[PDB]
Amino acid sequence: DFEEIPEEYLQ
Amino acid sequence: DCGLRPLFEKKSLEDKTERELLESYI
Amino acid sequence: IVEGSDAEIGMSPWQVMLFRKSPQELLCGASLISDRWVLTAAHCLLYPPWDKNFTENDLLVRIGKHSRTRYERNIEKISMLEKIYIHPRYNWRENLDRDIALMKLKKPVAFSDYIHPVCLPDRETAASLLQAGYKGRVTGWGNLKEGQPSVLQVVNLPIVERPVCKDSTRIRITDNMFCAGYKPDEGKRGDACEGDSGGPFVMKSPFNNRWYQMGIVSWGEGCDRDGKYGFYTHVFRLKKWIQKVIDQFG
Ligand SMILES: Cc1ccnc(CNC(=O)Cn2c(C)c[nH+]c(NCC(F)(F)c3cccc[nH+]3)c2=O)c1F
Repeated sequence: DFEEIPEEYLQ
Repeated sequence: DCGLRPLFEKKSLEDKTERELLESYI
Repeated sequence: IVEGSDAEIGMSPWQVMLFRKSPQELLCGASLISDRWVLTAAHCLLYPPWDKNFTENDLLVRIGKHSRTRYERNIEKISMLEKIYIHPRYNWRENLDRDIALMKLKKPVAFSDYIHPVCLPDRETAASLLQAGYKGRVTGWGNLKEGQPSVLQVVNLPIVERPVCKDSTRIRITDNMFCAGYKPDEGKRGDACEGDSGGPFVMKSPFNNRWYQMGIVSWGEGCDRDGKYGFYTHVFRLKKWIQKVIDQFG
């Protein structure tokens, strides 16, 4: 149940 | 500057259970 | 953490969360020792028995957090890994001896009221503080029972005599580990648990008031079981390796 972290980090 | 917490040691405030630690260092 | 309590804001600014990209999930705890380095347990990254073998591009480091699942905007900082270094003699085949690993961040993290590095012990500090009976502190977002906490948990545990550590398990204990926790007749409880691995075991020096990381949450048999104790990687014993990696790779 983790909150979506910014895509700028997942890139 | 390691090991000195901005919100505690730096302002001379203690967290609620650190005394338990120091009390055990007899 | 089992039988712990909610940590206060800024109580463990060196606490780091190892976060898996996909599926997004908490992997382990870790600690900040400089603006560019993070210390954790090697079994968090490599453990063939469970087909675990993560690479730099598989994980993210989240620093300055308090809430386990929320993205703490303007507070926490997320960072990528440039390189991972596991102790060449980490023994995953038998007893997790030398359960330690260093991670170099791609970019330095700026310190703040919630992000600050912990100190590494020197010979003298280790000698005087690492004694049976003396209490240390463990922190993590791991399970509350052998479910999941809302915020970082904390627990203070006493270091236990080596003979007692040895006589509580079948596993071969080495000089690179120490165990901690209360004895069945001491009344109080507490222990680390799944999810807490790689986290820091710290102590506050009564000499200079600084916090030092003496151990890394390594392994245990169950969580908070009577007659059992948690085992931690002996940080000072392996400092020679830590220093080597740091001044040799940046
Ligand atoms: C201190 C502590 C207390 C409770 N749980 C944990 C979580 N740590 C782990 O799960 C690490 N971990 C791993 C990877 C494998 N086997 C574990 N326990 C089982 C065992 F004690 F029999 C053992 C220890 C070392 C090697 C093989 N088997 C263990 O504890 C703790 F780190």
